[PDB]
Amino acid sequence: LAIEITTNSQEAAAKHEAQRLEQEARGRLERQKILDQSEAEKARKELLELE
Amino acid sequence: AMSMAVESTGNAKAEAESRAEAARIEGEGSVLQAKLKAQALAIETEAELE
Repeated sequence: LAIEITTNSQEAAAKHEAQRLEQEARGRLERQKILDQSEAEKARKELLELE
Repeated sequence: AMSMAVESTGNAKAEAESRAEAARIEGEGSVLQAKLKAQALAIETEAELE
């Protein structure tokens, strides 16, 4: 049971790491996406003028 | 919000510019038309008196 607690603790901080990196992902990507939609709008305005 | 601006305004500007151009014609037309009503209903009124 003493390896068990250390085996589970490996599992633990591993899962916790994964989640922090998952947030790295979504936190970055959701920001890239805004900075895309905004780059599109800088064009969409011009288009909307011609429209 | 700037696109929202260009869309909304640009639309109603396009739209009122339409109406405005329409009645601009009609007004220039009704002057010509009332000028013809003039000579017509006054040559009609002329040999009406005789």
